[PDB]
Amino acid sequence: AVPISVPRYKHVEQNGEKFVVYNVYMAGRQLCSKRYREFAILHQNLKREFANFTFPRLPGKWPFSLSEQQLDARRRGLEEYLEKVCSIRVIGESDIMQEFLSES
Repeated sequence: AVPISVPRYKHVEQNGEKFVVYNVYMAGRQLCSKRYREFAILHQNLKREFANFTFPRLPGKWPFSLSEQQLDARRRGLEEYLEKVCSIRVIGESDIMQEFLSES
């Protein structure tokens, strides 16, 4: 397993919208800060590019607004997802993942 982690989530404000971002680290160094919907897009993109793999489930949506505890659970689930997919070299090194794990 590669040393990928998502040790923090944060409530942010930007362009007038309030939302949550998840801060992704590799070997203790921060790579990106991204909202859940960007992870959902990453998942779709990876599945289409790596069409012959069967990907693990991304943490899912809920029928209600998330509590703090659920934000923390979502964070943990996103970390578990990244631990799995990033530990596969062709996926971990893909242009898709390298773009995701960076700041514009």
